[PDB]
Amino acid sequence: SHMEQLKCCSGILKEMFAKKHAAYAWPFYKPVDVEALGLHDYCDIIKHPMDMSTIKSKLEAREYRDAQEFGADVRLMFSNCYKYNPPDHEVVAMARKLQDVFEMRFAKM
Ligand SMILES: Cc1[nH]c(-c2cc(NS(C)(=O)=O)ccc2Oc2ccccc2)c2c1C(=O)CCC2
Repeated sequence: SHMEQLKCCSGILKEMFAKKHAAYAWPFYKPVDVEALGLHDYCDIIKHPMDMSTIKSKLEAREYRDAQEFGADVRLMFSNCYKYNPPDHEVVAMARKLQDVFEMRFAKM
């Protein structure tokens, strides 16, 4: 059942948004604000920006064919972060902590 699969995907995303993970998850809640952050090269380096709010909208709208399409967007959000930033960046360590939460829940769904 794909209704079942996406209920699980919604629960995973809702947990990623929960207070327990907020110390490291907050930079991923919304699209990267390139203008406010002065990252004028970001839209040239990152061809497909992704964030948790965009993913939530797609889940609500039922735009993912399966859990695999949901997973690929979550992993695109993390890969954009690892691609754009130096490996020692504070945001990369935050992306890794959030990805630890996602990979465990997603594998056990
Ligand atoms: C280069 C970069 N900076 C930000 C960032 C986004 C916001 N708020 S926002 C969502 O844009 O509304 C605020 C501050 C930010 O910088 C940080 C965040 C934490 C630690 C150090 C710098 C992100 C980012 C990414 O690569 C992806 C994830 C978010």
